[PDB]
Amino acid sequence: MLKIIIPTTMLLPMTWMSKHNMIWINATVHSLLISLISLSLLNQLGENSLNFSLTFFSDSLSAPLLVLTTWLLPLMLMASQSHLSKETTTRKKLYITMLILLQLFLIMTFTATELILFYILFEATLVPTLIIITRWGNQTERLNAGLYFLFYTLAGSLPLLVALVYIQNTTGSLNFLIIHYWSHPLSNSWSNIFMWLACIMAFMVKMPLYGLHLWLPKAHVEAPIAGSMVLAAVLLKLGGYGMMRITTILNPLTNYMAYPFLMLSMWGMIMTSSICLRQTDLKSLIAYSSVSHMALVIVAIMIQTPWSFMGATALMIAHGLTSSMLFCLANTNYERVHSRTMILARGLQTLLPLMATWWLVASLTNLALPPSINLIGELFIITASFSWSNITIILMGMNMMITALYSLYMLITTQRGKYTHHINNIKPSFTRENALMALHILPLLLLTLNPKMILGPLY
Amino acid sequence: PDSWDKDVYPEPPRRTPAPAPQTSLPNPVTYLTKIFDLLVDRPVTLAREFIEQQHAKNRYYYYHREFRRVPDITECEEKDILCMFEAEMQWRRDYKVDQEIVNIIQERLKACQQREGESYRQNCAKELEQFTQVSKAFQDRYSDLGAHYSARKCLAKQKQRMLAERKAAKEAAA
Amino acid sequence: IRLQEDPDPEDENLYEKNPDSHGYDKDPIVDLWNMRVVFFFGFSIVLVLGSTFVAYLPDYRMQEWARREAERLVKYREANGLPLMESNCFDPNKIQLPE
Amino acid sequence: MNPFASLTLTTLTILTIPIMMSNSNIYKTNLYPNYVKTTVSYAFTLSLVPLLMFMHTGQEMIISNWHWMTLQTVELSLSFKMDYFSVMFIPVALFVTWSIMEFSMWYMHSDPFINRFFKYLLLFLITMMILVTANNLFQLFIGWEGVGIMSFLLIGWWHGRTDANTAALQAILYNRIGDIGFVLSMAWFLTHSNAWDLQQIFMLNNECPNMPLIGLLLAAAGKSAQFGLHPWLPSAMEGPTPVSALLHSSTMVVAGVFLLIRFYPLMETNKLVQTMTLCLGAITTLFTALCAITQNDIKKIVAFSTSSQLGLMMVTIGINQPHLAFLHICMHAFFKAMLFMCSGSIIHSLNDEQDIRKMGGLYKAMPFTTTALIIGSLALTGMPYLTGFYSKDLIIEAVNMSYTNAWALLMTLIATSLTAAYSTRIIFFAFLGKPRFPPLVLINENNPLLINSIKRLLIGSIFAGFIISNNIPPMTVPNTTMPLYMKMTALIVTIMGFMLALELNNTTYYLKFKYPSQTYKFSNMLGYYPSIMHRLPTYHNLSMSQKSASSLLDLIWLETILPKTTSFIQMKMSIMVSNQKGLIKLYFLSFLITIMISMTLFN
Amino acid sequence: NVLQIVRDHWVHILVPVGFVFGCYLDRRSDEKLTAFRNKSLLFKRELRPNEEVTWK
Ligand SMILES: CCCCCCCCCCCCCCCCCC(=O)OC[C@H](COP(=O)([O-])OCC(O)COP(=O)([O-])OC[C@@H](COC(=O)CCCCCCCCCCCCCCCCC)OC(=O)CCCCCCCCCCCCCCCCC)OC(=O)CCCCCCCCCCCCCCCCC
Ligand SMILES: CCCCCCCC/C=C/CCCCCCCC(=O)OC[C@H](COP(=O)(O)OCCN)OC(=O)CCCCCCC/C=C/CCCCCCCC
Repeated sequence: MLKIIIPTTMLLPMTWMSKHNMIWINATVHSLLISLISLSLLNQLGENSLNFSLTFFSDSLSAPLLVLTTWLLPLMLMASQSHLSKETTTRKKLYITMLILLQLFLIMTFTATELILFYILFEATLVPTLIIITRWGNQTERLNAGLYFLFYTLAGSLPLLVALVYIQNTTGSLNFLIIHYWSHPLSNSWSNIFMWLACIMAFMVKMPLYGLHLWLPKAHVEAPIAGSMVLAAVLLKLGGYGMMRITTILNPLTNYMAYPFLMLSMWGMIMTSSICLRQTDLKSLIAYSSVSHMALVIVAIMIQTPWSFMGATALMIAHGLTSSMLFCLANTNYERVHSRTMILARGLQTLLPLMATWWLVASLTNLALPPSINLIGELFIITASFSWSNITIILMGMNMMITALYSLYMLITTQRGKYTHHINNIKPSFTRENALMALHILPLLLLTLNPKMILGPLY
Repeated sequence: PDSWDKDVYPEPPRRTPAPAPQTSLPNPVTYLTKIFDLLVDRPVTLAREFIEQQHAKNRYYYYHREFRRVPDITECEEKDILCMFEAEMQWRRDYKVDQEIVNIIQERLKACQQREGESYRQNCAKELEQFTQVSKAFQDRYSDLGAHYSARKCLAKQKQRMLAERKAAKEAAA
Repeated sequence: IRLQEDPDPEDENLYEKNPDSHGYDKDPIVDLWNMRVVFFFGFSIVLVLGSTFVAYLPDYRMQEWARREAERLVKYREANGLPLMESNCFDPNKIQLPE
Repeated sequence: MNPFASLTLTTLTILTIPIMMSNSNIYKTNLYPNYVKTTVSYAFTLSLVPLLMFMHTGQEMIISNWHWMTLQTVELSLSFKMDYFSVMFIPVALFVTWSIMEFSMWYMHSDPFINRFFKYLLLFLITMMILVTANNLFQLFIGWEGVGIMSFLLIGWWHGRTDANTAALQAILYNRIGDIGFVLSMAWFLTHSNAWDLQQIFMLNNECPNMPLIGLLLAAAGKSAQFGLHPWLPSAMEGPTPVSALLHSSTMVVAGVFLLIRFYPLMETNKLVQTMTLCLGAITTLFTALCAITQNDIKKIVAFSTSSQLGLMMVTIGINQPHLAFLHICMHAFFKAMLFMCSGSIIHSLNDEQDIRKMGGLYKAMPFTTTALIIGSLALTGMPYLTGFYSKDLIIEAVNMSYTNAWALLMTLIATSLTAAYSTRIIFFAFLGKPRFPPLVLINENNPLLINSIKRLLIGSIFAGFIISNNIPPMTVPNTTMPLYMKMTALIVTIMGFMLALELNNTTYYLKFKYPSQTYKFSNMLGYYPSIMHRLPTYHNLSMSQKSASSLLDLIWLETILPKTTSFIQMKMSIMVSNQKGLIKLYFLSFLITIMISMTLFN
Repeated sequence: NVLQIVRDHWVHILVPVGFVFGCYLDRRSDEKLTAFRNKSLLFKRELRPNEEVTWK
């Protein structure tokens, strides 16, 4: 993994030693090169993982997430260079440094082989994100959003640290391979219930679970565009990856302890879709759609079948790409009219045609439209939930109907109708914005073409 | 065709009736088939002849990897990590092979249904029974292990099944 | 007023100075080369080359190997009258049940 | 190799070809619509060839060309089913689409985005072909949702029209309920059969159960606009007339009927689901014809006629006659497409007027559209030897001669009478009498494109039924023996509807005025279903979306419980701890208390 | 001139040399885990006449 880790730690001095007008060019070029290099991790084995060394390993679950992170960095660079034109050179370099540090921490998190190193890295990811939000947010509410995000994550994760050190003391190791091979059943006791609770609650807060999700609209709406892109695409996937990793040692207690979380996930999926139906803010609508999709992922992980894990992985990758694209589109609209209200700008199809096309494709991917990997993951999760019980189909159908409703509501509100008469500063779409949308959308279709790369180790 | 094994993928002998026309009207199907053979089949055949001639000049071979058998989780001692690793890898490979066996049987079933057409309920009874037996065995082997399945869990399931069978036999003999 | 504060500046349009602007940089040459490097590297290199690399990634998952092994096992078992799928994963003789 | 598979896949691929040319100078020029129409005609002939291959020896095949992915023991591959249904419906759909595209070349000449319009029509055709030829449930669902989204895009063709946007979203909503049913069926089939392909589904489901068959029925009702999910089809007239003619009425609303046809072995194995299908079809056809007989918008009348014919198809499926339903699908496609084209010609010639109260005099004003619409209405009502005779008459005979629901049979007969009634209404109010349109007469139907497209769909409305019925192999036992009065029942009820509707329409000329009846108000306002069911449930869902989930729970109580209460407690404790006057006497008294407590209570 | 180009574009080798150094360190880490090389029951075999190790 060092062949990918070291180039990021070299992106840092390159950023700090490049000229004032070349930082964006150099960062974008070398981020794309690092993504291409990280594309070689997809060649996985059918029996076991890729164990590079004692510290890092790669799997069919880690590889797509690493490729997604490395691909997401240059898009964030493009959006940031869009909205940071008047910044000073030092502060531009500091923002790029925060993005580079976040990518490095995410890579090491996804490839960490021990649970304690994984904990350290996935908690280290908070500092760059908090700095980015509370420093380069546009509105006043960025401070409150950062406080909510930080304290939700930490109040979730500290019992996880205590549980991890306790598990190391009890079993002798936190190495994932050892704990998978030497796993023993978890007896029904209060102590085991609370250990299960500590681990699962940490990752549920990271997911987020319904009832533990207010920090998500707070942070996603108030973060800058790059922060919004990284928060939805990758940082929400740390919880799912962790749950798919820790649940090895949590059996058979997961059969009985998963009921409240499954009920919360399903009902809150319905409730957050309904909330999306009545959102006066576009960023909030995108954030709540993210909440619903991650609730579906939680359902998959909790039912915990080989068909559910593949759907969970595919849905995580698809949601990352789609949510990043939606945030980018909404940010272009915001950079036009300097307001996040959905009904402020209308007729954007007659004012900007190709952006209307990008909106249409993004909305069609947001709802499960076959044969997109979004639909692949959602359908696998729905089939696994059907095998689990036969009213989950009722809940999933309701959620799909509401998802289509609010996605097309957003599309029709923003793009169709007649333009606002007094808004006369909507310049034609930039080549940079069009390229950002194309780079968001084409890999999703190629993944649709080749779907076994994002179905996880259970494939 | 020698591409696949006729025993692994059986095909009933093909019985095609001879044409027995009763009218002097020409056959548009025959005329269009002649046109198709003249215009498409001959050009594609010539192109494939050239391509195969190019392939024959650079003949090279690839091989099927052979894995020797290794001791399984039953023979492995407790917390003997190396033996457990080898046994788990072997169990995973066998699981994949069994999945592909079930796939082969299902392909047989689908092909026979399509082939027999309107008489499939009777003529495909042989392929339905093989599928029933294969699926029963595969389900008994790997039915409800979970997302974190392993050779240890499958062995525990087999032990539980053996205990149930022993108890049933004892109760029957009692 | 309560402070000596700057007025809120007017929004800056990149197309006013440079009609053929790609939206990357104020400087025309820098903006053009930013567009060129982004398009070339991203689209051509990453998309095309990574897509064909992933398409032609070697069969390290042993899907075709498993299919050939299954073909051999089915042939052998149906030739000798043995069941196609064995009843047990392990050997009951090697398994020792409690009394 | 057999040319069958090659020619079928070639038809599909050459259909997909012009979409690749949508990024070219030809797409930037004015020759793109003619290019697409020519491609569709060539595809029609190339699909006619395998139809000849089937009608000779009954050749049927499945083609699994490309393997997609293997979910352990389940293999998903790109497979096509080229059987009787596919090889018969493909040429009919291609012929209809060719005629519609020529009619649109004439009709949509003033549209700035005629090239995009033709691209969307071709994309819908491709998705419908995918749906028809799909061999497994996943590919069938691909075609399902593809035609759904293409319908959504084409209904909202004029993006500035709020009514068009509402109609498109309404169609999406009802089709999403249908998709709930579809996904239920897919999940059940995979879980209980380890397959998504028709071969293994048919093999393993010897007695198919209520849950999968009701899922299929719900999907079919949603896609075919049966009662309960019907209103989106008449509302789908917001799109341009070519869209209404090709997509909805002829080829896309028959998607649910086709889905039920494709699982006819399972439908045979079940009986309760067959009864449910029969009752749903009967109520649908009766209610939609009853609503049709009193509409003043010609497109609305034709849409309700299409809904009634779909209900008749569902009735045919419910009596275990799957092949008659397919025959009626073909015949109805022909004559309903021609009827929609005639109504569109009338609308264009009268300056975008769609009101029969403003039409009139067109019998002699527009000769060729008049004769075409008369022939289509005679075929629609089952003229004893036209294209609609070879399907509707057999359907009625099968309904009368079977062990059916008595109410379903009665409603089917009344629906046939009302079909005659609304056809008479259209003819009487659009062609007979004196003009009622504005004085500036711009009537001109002398365009070769329009004339030739209507001609091609007119030869089918007369002869295609005879050819198709005499060339397909016998797939059902005929009802040879029956009473003479039951044999003539369809004709008798058709003539009675003709006569009663003609008399009622003739009474309009009297200088007599009377306020409308309650039955008239119920029929004209669509049974009040769209009003109540589009205002009450929508209001309640949108009100709960904000009052309860958004404000009460998300913004109030989820904030009050976890984060706000903890912050309040921490602030109170912080104030309590830090609120000290800094007096050494006070905190040294505290020291004394602490020392005493440590000495006594700790041992 | 040429000096200014090198003075400005010398940062474009940092990421490539970091990739090279990462590959080298990956090789170094791999060479420390050679305690079961040609010793697994599955892949144990006899060495060819002109080779010292099975893998590196
Ligand atoms: C909860 C109930 C659930 C019921 C479920 C079952 C429903 C079954 C429905 C059956 C069909 C009903 C058709 C009429 C309803 C629509 C009337 C309407 O609005 O027309 C205006 C509309 C004209 O629109 P417009 O140009 O705006 O004119 C404005 C109006 O003039 C403005 O003037 P208006 O507003 O005065 O016009 C309406 C007025 C004038 O329309 C008529 O009189 C239509 C009469 C149609 C024929 C009925 C007698 C058929 C006799 C057949 C005898 C032979 C049988 C065969 C055997 C022969 C050998 C023995 O109609 C009435 O007053 C009642 C008509 C009958 C209603 C039936 C449903 C009853 C609902 C509950 C009771 C309500 C009673 C009080 C009414 C409300 C409060 C005041 O009429 C038409 O376009 C023609 C209508 C269709 C005529 C032919 C119908 C043939 C099929 C039905 C008869 C059965 C034939 C055999 C079938 C096969 C048997 C085996
Ligand atoms: C299985 C779960 C789903 C079950 C049904 C749930 C119903 C929930 C209703 C959806 C909530 C609506 C949220 C927002 C939707 C879009 C906004 C909206 O209200 O659009 C209104 C729009 C415009 O009305 P117009 O008539 O065109 O008037 C226009 C005049 N210029 O109308 C609509 O599209 C709303 C239609 C919703 C129908 C609700 C009831 C549907 C009937 C379901 C029960 C029947 C089941 C069928 C049984 C099948 C038998 C096998």
